[PDB]
Amino acid sequence: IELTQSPSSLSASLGGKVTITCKASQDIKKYIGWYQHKPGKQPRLLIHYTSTLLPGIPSRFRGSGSGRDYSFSISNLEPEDIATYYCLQYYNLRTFGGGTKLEIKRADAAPTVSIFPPSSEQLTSGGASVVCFLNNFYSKDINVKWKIDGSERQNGVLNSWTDQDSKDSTYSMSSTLTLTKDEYERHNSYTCEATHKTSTSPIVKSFNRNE
Amino acid sequence: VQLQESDAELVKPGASVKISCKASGYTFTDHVIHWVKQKPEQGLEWIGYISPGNGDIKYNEKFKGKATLTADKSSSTAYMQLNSLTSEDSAVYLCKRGYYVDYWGQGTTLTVSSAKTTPPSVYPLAPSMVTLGCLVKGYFPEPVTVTWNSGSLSSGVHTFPAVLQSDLYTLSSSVTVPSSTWPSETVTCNVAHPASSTKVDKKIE
Ligand SMILES: CCCC[C@H](NC(=O)CCC(=O)O)P(=O)(O)Oc1ccccc1
Ligand SMILES: [Zn+2]
Ligand SMILES: [Zn+2]
Ligand SMILES: [Zn+2]
Repeated sequence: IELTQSPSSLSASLGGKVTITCKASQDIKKYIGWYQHKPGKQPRLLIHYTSTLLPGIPSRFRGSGSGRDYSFSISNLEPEDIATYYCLQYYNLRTFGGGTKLEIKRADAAPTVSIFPPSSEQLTSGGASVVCFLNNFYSKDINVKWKIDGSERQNGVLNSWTDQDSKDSTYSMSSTLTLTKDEYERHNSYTCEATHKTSTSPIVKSFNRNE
Repeated sequence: VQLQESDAELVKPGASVKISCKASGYTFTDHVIHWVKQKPEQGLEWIGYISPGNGDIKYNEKFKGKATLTADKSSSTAYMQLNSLTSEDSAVYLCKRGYYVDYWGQGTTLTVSSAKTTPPSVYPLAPSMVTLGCLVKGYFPEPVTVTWNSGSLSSGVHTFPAVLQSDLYTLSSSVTVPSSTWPSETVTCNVAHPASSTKVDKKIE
């Protein structure tokens, strides 16, 4: 038994609705369940036997279906509902769906940028990394332009976003530029530029070495 | 009710591994233990289950011959053996107690690679409200866990998903405290890399 889940990922408004579908390969006779998987926590059962809600789970979570075709809904979205959701047939053995990674929209938020020099411990090595955190922003989309002495540096960068904040709907993002200790010392000015929808001109953070 | 899963593992291609799932807190033979395959990125995949007592084992057809489930009633511990390891078997493995609170194990990150273990080099990242950081650079394999002030700072913390570049992992973590508290008071990040048995603290000065 195969289970086909759609959508793979979704972005829905705060106080809005979402519908996830699962399509079994055979009649699974309403023996389907729906789980909520929050990062580094419980896969938490929400709904079993298609529609039966597990205890304490709000009225706004619902489940439907029969045969091979099943649905799950959540209306009146709250930030706390940021999770990847799975269906699970337990009619004959067990099979999960592919998951639906859910995001909940929010009011656009400008990032707090912070540039950090290489540590004197890192300069014991032949490498020197400049780090830049662009914290608690919404609209996941963001360009981090590095500038060394006013010139754009594209190679040698490492970006990573956090998963969406479960409490306040923002993302955080970390960009690390690594250079050799000697290439780092050939320059002065280090800039972490941030292109986001909330500003028409980049939120920029710098430091000067020979200062 | 406890489901203490075994430690994080690194193993060469072609070899085998055994993951344990030590149950405690309830009667072992009252429930089955399922093993699930976790992601990366997305997706949980059911491998199979075992009955303590009964001995009945059910498998996913994909995992028959790949995985071997055992249970030891005398020690209340379910095992999974995984064989002829390839990199597709690199994943997090979760055991679960059959649910008819629902209890799962914590996870076991299995990595299948020819690479060796490198502990991370933890670098302090110093500059109303101030932001500090730690760069956990160049380690292998996953995972790493970062705390700040031994779990006392949390809400201003943002730890970043590791990114593999040139066969090594690097993640960073930032904490944002009021300027009022640093440097007058100490801020230290604690980074653990289980696969190299290192616990490293770095005071941000
Ligand atoms: C979804 C509700 C049924 C859960 C199952 N419980 C039963 O089937 C008990 C009898 C019942 O009333 O149908 P279980 O937790 O074993 O499945 C798994 C296996 C792997 C991962 C997650 C759940
Ligand atoms: Zn140069
Ligand atoms: Zn019980
Ligand atoms: Zn049986």
